[PDB]
Amino acid sequence: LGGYMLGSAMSRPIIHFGSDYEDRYYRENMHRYPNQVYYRPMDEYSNQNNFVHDCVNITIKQHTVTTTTKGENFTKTDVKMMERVVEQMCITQYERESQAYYQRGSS
Repeated sequence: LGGYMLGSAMSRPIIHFGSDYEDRYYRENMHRYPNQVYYRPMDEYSNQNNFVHDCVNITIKQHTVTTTTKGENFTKTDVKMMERVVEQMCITQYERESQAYYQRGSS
């Protein structure tokens, strides 16, 4: 956080971990799971891999600090699903910035 941007809630991505046990666990904890991510402007060699990668670590590292002190509790299992769910959320924002970068033209 600091030199990044924040994207408001959109839609909690659907992830598949082990089986129905974990599936229903996360699905029932979506309300306690963050739906916002932190994305940064596109740099040299515009790629979705680097964009989402850097977005995942910051998003989880950010919520675990404030959200866990705002009225939540992210444990080992919480960060696990968060990693997968945030990764998808980062891709969504990737297209959001890619639409403005592609329309920006050659500047």
